[PDB]
Amino acid sequence: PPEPTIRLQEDPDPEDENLYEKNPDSHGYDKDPIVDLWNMRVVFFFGFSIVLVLGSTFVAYLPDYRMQEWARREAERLVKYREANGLPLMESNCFDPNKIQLPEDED
Amino acid sequence: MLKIIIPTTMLLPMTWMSKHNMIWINATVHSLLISLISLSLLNQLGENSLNFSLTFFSDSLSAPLLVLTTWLLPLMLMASQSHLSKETTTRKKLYITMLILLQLFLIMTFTATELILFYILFEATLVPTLIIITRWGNQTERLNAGLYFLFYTLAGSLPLLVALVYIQNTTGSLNFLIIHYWSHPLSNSWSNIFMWLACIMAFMVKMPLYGLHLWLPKAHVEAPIAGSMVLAAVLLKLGGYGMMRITTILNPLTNYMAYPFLMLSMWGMIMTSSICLRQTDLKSLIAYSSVSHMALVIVAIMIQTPWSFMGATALMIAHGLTSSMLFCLANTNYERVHSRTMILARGLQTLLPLMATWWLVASLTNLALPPSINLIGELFIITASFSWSNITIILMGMNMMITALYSLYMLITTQRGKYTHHINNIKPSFTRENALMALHILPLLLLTLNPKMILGPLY
Amino acid sequence: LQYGPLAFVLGERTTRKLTETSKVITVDGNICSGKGRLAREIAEKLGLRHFPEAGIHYADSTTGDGKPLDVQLSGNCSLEKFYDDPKSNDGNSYRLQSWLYASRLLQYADALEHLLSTGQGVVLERSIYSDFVFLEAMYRQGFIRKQCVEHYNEVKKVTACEYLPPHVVVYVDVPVPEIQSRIQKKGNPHEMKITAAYLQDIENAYKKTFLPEMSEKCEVLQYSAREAEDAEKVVEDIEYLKCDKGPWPDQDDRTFHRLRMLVQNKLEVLNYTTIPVYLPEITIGAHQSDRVFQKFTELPGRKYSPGYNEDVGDKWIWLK
Amino acid sequence: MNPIIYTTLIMTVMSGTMLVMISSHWLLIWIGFEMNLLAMIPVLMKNFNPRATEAATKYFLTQATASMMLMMAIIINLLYSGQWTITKMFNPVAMTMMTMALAMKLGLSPFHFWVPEVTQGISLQAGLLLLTWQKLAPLSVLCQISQSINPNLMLTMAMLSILIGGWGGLNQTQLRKIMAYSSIAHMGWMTAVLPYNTTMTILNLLIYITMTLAMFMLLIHSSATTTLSLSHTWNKMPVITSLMMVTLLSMGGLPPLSGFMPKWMIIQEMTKNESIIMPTLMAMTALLNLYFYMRLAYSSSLTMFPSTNNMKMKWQFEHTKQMKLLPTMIVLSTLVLPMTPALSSLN
Amino acid sequence: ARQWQPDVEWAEQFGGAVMYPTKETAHWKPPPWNDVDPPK
Amino acid sequence: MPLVYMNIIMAFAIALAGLLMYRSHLMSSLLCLEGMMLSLFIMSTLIILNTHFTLANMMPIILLVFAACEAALGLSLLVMVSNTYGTDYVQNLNLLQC
Amino acid sequence: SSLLDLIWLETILPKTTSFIQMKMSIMVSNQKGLIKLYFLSFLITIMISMTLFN
Amino acid sequence: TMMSGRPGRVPLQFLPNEARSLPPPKLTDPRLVYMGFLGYCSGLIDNAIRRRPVVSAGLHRQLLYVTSFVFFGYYLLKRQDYMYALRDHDMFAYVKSHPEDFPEKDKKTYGEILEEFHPVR
Ligand SMILES: CCCCCCCCCCCCCCCCCC(=O)OC[C@H](COP(=O)([O-])OCC(O)COP(=O)([O-])OC[C@@H](COC(=O)CCCCCCCCCCCCCCCCC)OC(=O)CCCCCCCCCCCCCCCCC)OC(=O)CCCCCCCCCCCCCCCCC
Ligand SMILES: CCCCCCCCCCCCCCCCC[C@@H](O)O[C@H](CO[C@H](O)CCCCCCCCCCCCCCC)COP(=O)(O)OCC[N+](C)(C)C
Ligand SMILES: CCCCCCCCCCCCCCCCC[C@@H](O)O[C@H](CO[C@H](O)CCCCCCCCCCCCCCC)COP(=O)(O)OCC[N+](C)(C)C
Ligand SMILES: CCCCCCCCCCCCCCCCC[C@@H](O)O[C@H](CO[C@H](O)CCCCCCCCCCCCCCC)COP(=O)(O)OCC[N+](C)(C)C
Ligand SMILES: Nc1ncnc2c1ncn2[C@@H]1O[C@H](COP(=O)(O)OP(=O)(O)O)[C@@H](O)[C@H]1O
Repeated sequence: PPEPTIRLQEDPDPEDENLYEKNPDSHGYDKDPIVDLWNMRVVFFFGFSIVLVLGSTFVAYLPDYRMQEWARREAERLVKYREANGLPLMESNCFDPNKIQLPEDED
Repeated sequence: MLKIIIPTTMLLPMTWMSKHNMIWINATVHSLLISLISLSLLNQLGENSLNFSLTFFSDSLSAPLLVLTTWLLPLMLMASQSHLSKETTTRKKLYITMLILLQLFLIMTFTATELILFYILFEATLVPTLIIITRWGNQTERLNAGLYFLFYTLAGSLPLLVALVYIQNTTGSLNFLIIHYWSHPLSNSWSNIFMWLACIMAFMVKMPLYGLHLWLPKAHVEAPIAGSMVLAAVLLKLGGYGMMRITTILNPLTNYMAYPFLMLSMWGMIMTSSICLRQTDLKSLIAYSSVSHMALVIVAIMIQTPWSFMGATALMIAHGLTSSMLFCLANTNYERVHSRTMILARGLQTLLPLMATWWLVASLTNLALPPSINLIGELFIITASFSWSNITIILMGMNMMITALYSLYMLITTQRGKYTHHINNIKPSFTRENALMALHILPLLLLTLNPKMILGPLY
Repeated sequence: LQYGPLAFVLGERTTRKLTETSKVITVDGNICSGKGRLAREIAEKLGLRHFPEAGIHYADSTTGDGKPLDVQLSGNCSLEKFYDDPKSNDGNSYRLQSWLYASRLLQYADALEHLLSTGQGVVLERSIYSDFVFLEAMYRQGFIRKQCVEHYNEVKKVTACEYLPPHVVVYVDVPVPEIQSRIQKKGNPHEMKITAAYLQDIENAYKKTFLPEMSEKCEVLQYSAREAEDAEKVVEDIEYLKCDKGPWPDQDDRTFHRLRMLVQNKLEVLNYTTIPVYLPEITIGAHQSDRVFQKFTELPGRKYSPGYNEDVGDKWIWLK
Repeated sequence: MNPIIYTTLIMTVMSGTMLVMISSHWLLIWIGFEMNLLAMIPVLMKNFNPRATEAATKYFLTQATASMMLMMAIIINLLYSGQWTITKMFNPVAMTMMTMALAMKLGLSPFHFWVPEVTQGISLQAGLLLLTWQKLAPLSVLCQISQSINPNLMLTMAMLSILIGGWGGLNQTQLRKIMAYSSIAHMGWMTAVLPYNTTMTILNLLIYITMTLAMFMLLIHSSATTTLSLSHTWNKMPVITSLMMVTLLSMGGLPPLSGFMPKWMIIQEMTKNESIIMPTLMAMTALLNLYFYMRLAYSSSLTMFPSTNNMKMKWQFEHTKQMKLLPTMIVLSTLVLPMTPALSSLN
Repeated sequence: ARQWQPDVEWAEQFGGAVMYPTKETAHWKPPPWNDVDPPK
Repeated sequence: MPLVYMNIIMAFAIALAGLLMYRSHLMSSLLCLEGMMLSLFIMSTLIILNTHFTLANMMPIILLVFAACEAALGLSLLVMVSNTYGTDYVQNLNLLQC
Repeated sequence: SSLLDLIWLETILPKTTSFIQMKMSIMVSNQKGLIKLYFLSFLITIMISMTLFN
Repeated sequence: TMMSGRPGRVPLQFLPNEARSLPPPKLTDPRLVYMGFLGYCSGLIDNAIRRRPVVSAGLHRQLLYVTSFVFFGYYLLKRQDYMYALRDHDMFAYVKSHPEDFPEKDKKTYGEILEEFHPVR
């Protein structure tokens, strides 16, 4: 058996590098300390300061385009009218029966 | 809608002309800005929709998914920064290009007024994910996973295409608006039964359904962290969005045809929750938990009531965020220990306390603790199911119990107990990882303040 | 107008350039013999072009700048290690032999291209033919395995079946003991460690397998140590004999056009030196391959095509 | 051979095809096929070796048999109607003989056996010419007489061709046999839409020719005829492997690539005729083609295979010959899906 | 620590005359590197 | 349709079948092709002469010419194949396999 | 986990498909390159086409 | 729609004279912009394959690719529009000349049509 027991010429598997060794205060972004610090700063400013706060405030104050207040005011005036006029509040038929032509069965 | 699509396209030239050491910073900044821009589609109407043009329209079902899709890209970049550090500049730029292409395809998929355009983009998303899994995955099984993830999908998607073109030959249009307004009942016929199956199975395989869920643990365990994040957060929700869109033309045949899928989902959620109890792999456990949650979403869509649809929307958003966070936590452990086995690295609360707090919050939100939006969706679906049949409460309660059990089991196994003695390479958690967890979790607890934003068009 | 079918169609024919002086010659001999001096004298006297023997960095001399590259980026082998530890565990011996054969093939293609393009003859040391003799010795001394020689034979067949052999084969016959005396008088510490068995195997596989095989398709001039000193008689012998037994008299314009398209395109010359047959001595892992290729690309004038490298000093890039 | 002779032979092949496509007389169409056959053989036998001679002999035998059957059909049709113009067949027996002859010329199943044999025997340039240019004439003749063809027989042969291509490509490690089986499957896709729309046949032919040209030129550039030989290409020219992978994705019909355009349209067309089952089987069978394309993509660019030491020498040299139309072919075979309605140009 | 890449035993799966070797096709030999056979 | 035409067509079918068995002798394959063209010539000539279609008296000649040219090419190919093996046996062409 | 997810759900859809396609490929591609058999098959399909579609 | 035999069709004419009655595509047509983009991608791939600086190797070559793609795309768009115009013209003429095959259906409102109601329960 003259074989070297080696299937091929391969690089050895390297050991994983620690970012805290060559740079304490490493922030875990990049091995260049300046790029690391500025990547931290941009992530924090555009993620927490801009999107997370201003976007939440923007969503909180979105105008009532779903028409909830409008619907409640319409219902309030409608109830006020129907209570006064003795009408039976909501009706069972959603559409006026006089504008529906039913088919005669005559069976 | 182009005010979102064009900046996403401009992300590519900006990425490729960036400096060798400026790709991550620029990509993250501009992705966050695009998310902020997309956040203004949440202003929806109680009327029809936001019909921008003949090609793209917005809905209160589409808008939360679009916002989540935009928000996911910066987090994916932050998560991918670490394990791609020793990589060449060209290949890092190619990875970022794959991520940007996937975002663009998803954004166009979710608006997509046409069913054929929706199908084309829905299948276009399949390519970048496949490349990401089979190229930047660590294990030898990634290739196999990719094969599964591909063919399963196409096995369901080719019949759909046929059905789609068939429909346009009879209806004359595949526009969602005309399809909805001109819908006519579907007769109880063999031809209509097979048309129903062709329309459903494509979205059913992607949820995934309990019977057809085998590709998912493979794909998630084999994919890199960003691939897992996008698979669990957005790609699983394409099936739910498609089913909600397409079930409008399948009535009243859904009443009869839904029974096998309802039984498969209600039993397979119990099955996968119990599977999570005996799992030696974190990623596999999180994948099976995702299968259970999507089984509940399938039940919601098949029941097809207003409360079902609201709960399905809420649960899809909540699960996307929670599962992405869980995968990120498991990946932070893996990048230290290189094992991905749950029993190996133990007692990490003593060594990494803030990350233990993140683990606790993620487990609590996966457990559906009120008033989280996870429980809002869960409870709405459960109430709709109870109205559908009062006996479903048994299976729902069992699922809740088993879910609490495996969530706290995963927390206790990894964080509590005694540290493993021979593991001495556990470094303090980085600012990048803590910020990643915070950017996952704060949006959930903010969304619980305004739930109507994620309750869909039937709110 | 780079040579191609259009040039052949318009005017370019290589038969008119031949003036009975082309007559490619290849000199041989043992490891430590005066074959190089005799070859240089032949080249000077006949007015031909001399090709110094191909080494580890012969390809480096014809590409980019002529400066040799690093050993890890060019060859990944060394003769000094072969001398020091001929039975090395990393397979340096057969890696060296295969890289040297590829260099010989490249140099033979270059010589054929020069002869077919200019008509001037060339003189060479050890060619792709008689390169195997070292291989044979390495097999008998136990330095390489039988799979190594089988892979060498496959590559040699599929590569050397495409070229015209030299008209004249010149051999300098020097016995082993006087070669060894020359070796010790040389002074090279690594050269000192050659055994007499290795040189004997080289010579024996040399005059017991290479002389008759070239006798049937080439014209061989055997010379001893004393009678190789005088190049005048060698030149006279070369001029007197006429070659009419090999493949050369049967060549014509279209065969020459085929061969001239062959000898250009060094990538298509070197095509079969990397056939996917996996010997541990020569196969390289994916990770090391990626790292070494990336290191090679980062060389000063190697990222782009020769005229498109700004760092070396190429200008007007945006208009080329 | 002499470059002038090679140019003359190529122009004779092209003139035979053009004579087939411009003539209205059956005898002139037969003469064009004969001229094309006659000038095709030396092109296949350009690189002289026993494999190429065997391939040329097989090709000549099959094509001469097809020509004899074509003349037989012409004579029967003349017997039952004194007509020489290419239009109607005028006889059920003459139409069957004609369809068989044209299927043998195209390589449709069950007459597919010669395609892998000849493609493996000949070089890459000869295979490029064989699999691209040699389909124009039989398909043009088929497009002219499509209203005569029995849809049952044509659809049977098309489905057989798709099935055979899919199953036969799964077992291949040689790239030329993979190309041959891909060609067989694409011929099956083309001929399944002739009874309904010849415009879709022509569109499929154009897309297939573009993809095949790009694929063959990439294979010639990275001069590999074997899967393992192609596995070494990344260590010299990774961009070529990336372009090859995207081209293979396009060839598999994956959207949003160009190769999705024909099948989609074809399926679409076949649904207008209340044909549902056959397009479904066609797509499910094309999944096999996609599978072996994915296997090649795994072997080529998505993973990095072991290399050899001598490859370093190849790092120092550049291609002497470059292909002018390769970038255009790659872009056209990859990114023309947005331009689909341009098919109304009746290409 | 290192992404897996194919080794020799993985690459040798794709070096046969055909995929999926069988008893009948076991004796089949891959074609010569140059498409030329010995004239015998 | 007379019986003579059917006899000629059946001769054509027999020649085609003979070309299809391939017992051996690619030489016999060329013979079968030549028998096929002979039947084609005969039947085309009969049809054209019967109907007094004066101009198509051209095409049998043409057909003849072209077919013979083909035969020449085929013969050449045969020789080269034999030049490799020393015989024209059909089973010798087994180097390339599907 | 083992009986259903790792075995039977795997056996039914993906494993059966792989086995069927593998056998079909091995059957179809395995031709010894003998044109005798090819042209015999050609004659059989010619007669079947004549006797089946008219 | 096989228009190959449509009467009064000049055999090898790319654009007939009557096609001049149609509005030409605008130079800023999105399809023309996409054809120019395809030419740009071809230039980039040409630079990449030849191992040249991809973005800034040959500006004349990339300009020529873009220009040729735009030229052919303009003429192709014209022919496409003309063919669709012919299809619509023929369809409308056929409907006009065959009134018995395309009848005017009676106008019915939903208040007088009975559709079956299927409760969701
Ligand atoms: C949805 C539609 C919208 C999006 C459109 C997307 C498509 C558009 C582009 C299409 C293709 C054109 C370019 C491709 C040529 C490739 C060149 C290259 O290699 O990159 C190097 C090159 C720089 O590197 P270098 O130093 O020159 O030389 C390095 C060597 O090239 C080689 O470097 P190396 O040797 O050091 O590294 C080797 C590497 C080299 O290999 C490669 O680079 C692969 C090249 C991509 C393949 C192209 C296929 C054909 C098109 C397919 C499109 C598919 C889309 C459909 C969805 C499916 C997704 C796959 O290969 C590998 O590492 C093997 C492993 C790769 C993993 C698996 C392969 C996946 C590739 C899929 C990529 C798909 C998107 C590519 C985007 C462009 C990438 C540059 O990158 C560039 O700079 C070119 C990017 C474009 C420049 C944009 C300039 C415009 C900016 C200013 C104007 C602003 C615009 C707005 C105006 C108004 C503002 C005021
Ligand atoms: C360390 C301990 C904390 C220290 C600090 C102490 C103080 C704690 C107090 C904060 C928590 C206590 C809860 C009290 C809530 C007060 C704010 C609340 O009332 O506002 C809500 C408003 O909150 C927002 O609606 C919800 C937040 C928006 C969420 C968007 C996420 C950010 C975008 C980032 C992308 C994420 C992608 C997710 C996919 C969907 C509801 O407002 P609403 O009653 O209605 O009407 C607003 C006023 N109107 C009437 C004029 C309209
Ligand atoms: C594997 C992992 C999960 C994958 C997804 C699984 C979900 C797919 C299940 C398909 C849904 C049911 C299919 C058809 C439902 C219709 C009801 C019918 O089947 O039942 C009776 C039908 O009777 C019999 O069932 C006839 C069909 C029997 C043949 C089917 C094979 C039975 C088992 C095969 C299961 C294999 C499924 C997977 C195939 C690959 C009803 O009696 P009848 O009143 O008369 O018919 C009314 C319907 N009409 C009016 C249209 C005619
Ligand atoms: C596959 C991608 C496209 C590649 C196409 C090649 C590109 C280079 C071609 C350069 C221009 C060629 C045009 C030739 C000039 C005049 C042609 C004219 O004389 O002929 C007309 C014919 O014009 C051509 O047929 C139209 C060619 C246009 C082809 C492009 C359509 C491809 C489909 C859309 C995919 C996107 C491709 C766009 C990017 C290139 C009239 O033909 P006619 O005698 O009356 O009928 C015979 C043909 N029939 C029987 C089918 C009806
Ligand atoms: N094919 C080969 N294998 C191993 N070593 C070789 C080979 N070719 C040349 N060499 C080495 O190159 C060196 C110089 O060659 P040599 O002819 O012996 O000296 P000189 O240049 O004086 O003629 C020698 O040490 C020789 O061994």
